[PDB]
Amino acid sequence: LNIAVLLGHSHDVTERELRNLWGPEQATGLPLDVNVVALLMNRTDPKSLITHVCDLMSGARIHGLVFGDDTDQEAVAQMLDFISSQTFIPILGIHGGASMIMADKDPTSTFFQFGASIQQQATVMLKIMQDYDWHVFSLVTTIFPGYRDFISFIKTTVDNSFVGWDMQNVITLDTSFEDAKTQVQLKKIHSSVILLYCSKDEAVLILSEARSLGLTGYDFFWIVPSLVSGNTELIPKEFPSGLISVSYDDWDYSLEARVRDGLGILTTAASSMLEKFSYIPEAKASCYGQAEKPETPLHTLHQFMVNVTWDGKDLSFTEEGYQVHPRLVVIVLNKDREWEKVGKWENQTLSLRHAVWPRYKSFSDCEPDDNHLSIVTLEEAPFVIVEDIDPLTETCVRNTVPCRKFVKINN
Amino acid sequence: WDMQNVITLDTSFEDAKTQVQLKKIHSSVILLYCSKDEAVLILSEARSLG
Amino acid sequence: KIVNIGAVLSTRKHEQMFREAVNQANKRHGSWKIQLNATSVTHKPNAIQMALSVCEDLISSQVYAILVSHPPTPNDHFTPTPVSYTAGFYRIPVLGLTTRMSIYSDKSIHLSFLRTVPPYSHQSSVWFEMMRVYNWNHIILLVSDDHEGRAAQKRLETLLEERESKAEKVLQFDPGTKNVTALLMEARELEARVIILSASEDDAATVYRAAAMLNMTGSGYVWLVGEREISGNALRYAPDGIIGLQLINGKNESAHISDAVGVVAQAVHELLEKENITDPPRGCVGNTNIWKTGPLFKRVLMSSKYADGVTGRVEFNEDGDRKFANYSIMNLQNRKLVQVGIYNGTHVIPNDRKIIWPGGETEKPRGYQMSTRLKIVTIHQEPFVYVKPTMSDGTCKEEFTVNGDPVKKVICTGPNDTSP
Amino acid sequence: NKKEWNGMMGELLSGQADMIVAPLTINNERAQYIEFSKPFKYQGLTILVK
Ligand SMILES: *[C@@H]1O[C@H](CO)[C@@H](O)[C@H](O)[C@H]1NC(C)=O
Ligand SMILES: *[C@@H]1O[C@H](CO)[C@@H](O)[C@H](O)[C@H]1NC(C)=O
Ligand SMILES: *[C@@H]1O[C@H](CO)[C@@H](O)[C@H](O)[C@H]1NC(C)=O
Ligand SMILES: *[C@@H]1O[C@H](CO)[C@@H](O)[C@H](O)[C@H]1NC(C)=O
Ligand SMILES: *[C@@H]1O[C@H](CO)[C@@H](O)[C@H](O)[C@H]1NC(C)=O
Ligand SMILES: *[C@@H]1O[C@H](CO)[C@@H](O)[C@H](O)[C@H]1NC(C)=O
Ligand SMILES: *[C@@H]1O[C@H](CO)[C@@H](O)[C@H](O)[C@H]1NC(C)=O
Ligand SMILES: *[C@@H]1O[C@H](CO)[C@@H](O)[C@H](O)[C@H]1NC(C)=O
Ligand SMILES: *[C@@H]1O[C@H](CO)[C@@H](O)[C@H](O)[C@H]1NC(C)=O
Ligand SMILES: *[C@@H]1O[C@H](CO)[C@@H](O)[C@H](O)[C@H]1NC(C)=O
Ligand SMILES: *[C@@H]1O[C@H](CO)[C@@H](O)[C@H](O)[C@H]1NC(C)=O
Ligand SMILES: *[C@@H]1O[C@H](CO)[C@@H](O)[C@H](O)[C@H]1NC(C)=O
Ligand SMILES: *[C@@H]1O[C@H](CO)[C@@H](O)[C@H](O)[C@H]1NC(C)=O
Repeated sequence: LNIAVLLGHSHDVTERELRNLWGPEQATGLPLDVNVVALLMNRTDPKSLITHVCDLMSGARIHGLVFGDDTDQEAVAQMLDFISSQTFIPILGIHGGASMIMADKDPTSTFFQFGASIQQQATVMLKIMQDYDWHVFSLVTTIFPGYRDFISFIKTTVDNSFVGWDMQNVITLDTSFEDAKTQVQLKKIHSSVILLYCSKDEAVLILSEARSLGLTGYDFFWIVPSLVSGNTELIPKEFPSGLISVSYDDWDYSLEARVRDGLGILTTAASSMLEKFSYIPEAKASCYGQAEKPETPLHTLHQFMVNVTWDGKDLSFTEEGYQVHPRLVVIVLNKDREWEKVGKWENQTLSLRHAVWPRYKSFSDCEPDDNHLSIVTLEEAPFVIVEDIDPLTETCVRNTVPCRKFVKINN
Repeated sequence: WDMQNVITLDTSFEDAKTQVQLKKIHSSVILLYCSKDEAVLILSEARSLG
Repeated sequence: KIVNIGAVLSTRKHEQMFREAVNQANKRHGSWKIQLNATSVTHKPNAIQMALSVCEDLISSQVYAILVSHPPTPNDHFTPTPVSYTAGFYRIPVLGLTTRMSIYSDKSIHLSFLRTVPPYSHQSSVWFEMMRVYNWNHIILLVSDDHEGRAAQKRLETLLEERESKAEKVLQFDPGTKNVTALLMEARELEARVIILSASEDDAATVYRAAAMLNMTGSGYVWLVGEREISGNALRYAPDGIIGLQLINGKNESAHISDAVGVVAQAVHELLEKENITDPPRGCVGNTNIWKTGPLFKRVLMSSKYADGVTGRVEFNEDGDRKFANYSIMNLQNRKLVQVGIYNGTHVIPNDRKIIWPGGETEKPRGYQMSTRLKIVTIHQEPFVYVKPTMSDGTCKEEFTVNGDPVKKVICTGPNDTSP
Repeated sequence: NKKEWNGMMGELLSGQADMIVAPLTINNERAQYIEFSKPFKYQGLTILVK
């Protein structure tokens, strides 16, 4: 059917490549008409957003919207969640604030985002903590929203895990702190690994207090999501060099592959619904001139594209409106004060490039040295027995200690 | 005497590195050797550290 | 040196009342160079041109605070959500007036939205406190809608977490179904009789019409509902003796307008304390960036504290909701609503009125009937649990032991072989 | 990836049962979730051989 791809970008992705992208793709045409209309927009204010979306819905009954963004403001998607409730059009969010993840939607909304929920991201972070055997942790929580659901998901994850976690007291913060009560709350911490769910503005103040309170030793660790750690363009000096973050912002999976996957999902859902239902094009007439009780359609793609696979890519969507097997990237803040890809996440497996975990010791220029002792050994039958990892927990059992074996492929 | 190693101080403390030395104290009984001019700050810190 | 206020409001007479509240807001702050201008808009036949007229009028107006109220529509359309979305793009603060759904509990969905009416989940607060009236510890939660009932379940579990009591059974199911008799019969077979319900109008009418014929309105049963369950066809099918809650001035919008105007007045005259006062942009054609002191003025609204107004002490919580509203504990007596108590900021005050229960006596129902049918489970253990098939016809034979004592048997049930 | 309890605890925690009257081997894991009584039988472990 008619599909619009509007991409407000600052990085110059030309529109003719976006038009001719369908050419080398599957041009076999299981629908009788698969047409695309590519557009650009340099002002993403919501008046013009609703104006162009109503123009495209009046533009020969476009049954699918593909929207990306270059700016780093999520509230654009906050408008888009309304637009699915009125235009009744399946809308996919590609880049920027469209790619930024909001929490909860309406059941009469066909709006979806290319990303991952905060619970899937917390599952990835706890999978990191499982794979490095870090069990004693804390939980620093500000009043940035979604925090009670974050605490509840961590508690239900610990209660449904064979790991044997050691959760300390969940640190609560009132407001922008006067360093009086939050002083005592941070001094309640004496563990190693600290989870942090806060805002990008407050993260600098909290980590600056933690560096002032000495909570940034290389014995300690800090794991944050990407909802607080912003883009790569802004890295302040106050962040501890070694900060583990989890983000969906792949750079190999750039905008061309994103819009290719979006068109693939839309055409796959439309083609598979065409083999199930006959009269697939059902669109709203216009945004103008109507009373209440809008003419709702009967057979939509919201109840149908639960399963979708584009050439092996598990691009399926959940019933809540998120990706089933999303793409996540674990990064750190290395010694060059930048962000380097440490490990990509597959359908379930946490692929780790650096199974060796280095120190990332350069937090300050004045720290004590030589506490991790690099110790080598050798297998002997009554002295050192080395076995594989456990299948039940993916964790060495409590008397066994972790090690690594350098296993080569061939010569 | 099951004695932990001697926690020492350097100055009117920054509450950066001496705080970690106070976090080494997982014991109960503490012998404190200081003057009156510093004990208020020390006990305020230990009250803040729990 | 002017403050514009956008009123998304229903009637022209209440628009004139809003303008009179703006005129009365200019009294106690002197003849200072700041002024208060008001621009009002009305209904639109959908949610699209609501967003259209609201976005152009509030961009051309450059308002600070936004007051939205549209209850009186005969359809089920209720949402003032596109106004909140348009303002929360630019982080412009909205004082919601008469919306009460718990979807505003998330500030990620509504970045600059605050309201002085509490959502329905705070009714669960009374649903804890009334348990403190009656020492009850086994309740049955019944929730139809999943749009907001997850938040009510969250609030109820939060209130039960402090005592570390457990809700015996919660129920989430289809909004708008007819087969709730299965839900009520599965909820029948517990020792608890205290029933807690929060749903829409038709769902409440459906479960009332079911539970009336299912004999679950008589002696021992306790029916505790909210405000949406005592109106309409639910009130038409309402079983008597039901205990409900009512918002004082819940539909009275006119005094709430003046209270919100006083809130906006003290918020603006507190905003002039700190420096770097920012202006609303021309976001129609040309401006896309957010307003600067959005979270700053929102944190100013977090520090709100009041002792003046018709509602009096109004204060926002960490979720931006209403603190400490007085409620009316109502009872239905012979299809007539009877006030049987009030609710303080944190306390329940029964009045001198008579409380009539749906069953028999007017005493408080200690409705924990202990199950005399204790369902015993076991497994086929060879020395302990001898399991034999039927002797003659579903029966057993009274055999003797070797020492002159009859073998005590019992009619158990169970499978025969493995499941594959 | 959710924990579950099968068996007689499955039929008990679902509300289908009320009381397990069985040779219940008391251990710490079942004590963390439900409550017990004082045991009617004291009994260890052994090996059956031919
Ligand atoms: C791109 O930006 C310019 C401003 O220099 C604007 O005039 C133009 O309309 C924009 N393009 C589109 C398609 O809106
Ligand atoms: C995958 O999608 C197809 C339709 O495209 C559907 O028939 C099938 O049930 C789905 N699931 C599996 C496991 O194939
Ligand atoms: C999903 O992950 C498992 C790893 O346990 C892998 O064997 C399987 O091939 C993956 N699925 C697909 C479709 O690649
Ligand atoms: C080379 O790789 C193959 C993989 O099939 C393996 O069977 C073989 O043992 C390897 N050779 C050596 C010398 O390790
Ligand atoms: C080749 O690999 C084998 C075992 O994988 C071993 O003999 C040695 O590591 C290599 N030999 C040579 C000659 O490179
Ligand atoms: C005050 O608001 C009214 C709304 O109708 C508008 O017409 C008028 O121009 C405004 N005046 C000022 C000074 O902003
Ligand atoms: C639906 O309700 C009817 C009437 O109470 C009942 O007979 C029927 O068994 C119910 N449906 C199910 C699946 O239990
Ligand atoms: C309900 O009560 C009536 C009379 O009291 C009785 O005839 C009927 O069988 C009862 N039904 C159930 C399900 O208990
Ligand atoms: C709303 O407020 C008063 C006092 O609560 C109430 O008695 C009356 O019904 C309403 N008054 C007006 C002017 O709407
Ligand atoms: C106001 O802005 C100035 C910069 O022009 C800044 O120096 C000052 O701290 C600000 N005052 C506040 C934020 O209270
Ligand atoms: C609630 O009512 C009590 C007495 O009826 C009164 O003292 C209190 O001020 C009221 N509070 C509000 C918020 O109306
Ligand atoms: C009602 O609330 C007020 C203010 O919160 C206070 O007097 C007290 O908590 C209550 N009054 C009673 C219980 O008499
Ligand atoms: C149970 O199974 C046995 C053998 O498998 C069979 O003889 C018997 O008829 C079955 N039914 C009963 C005991 O009701």
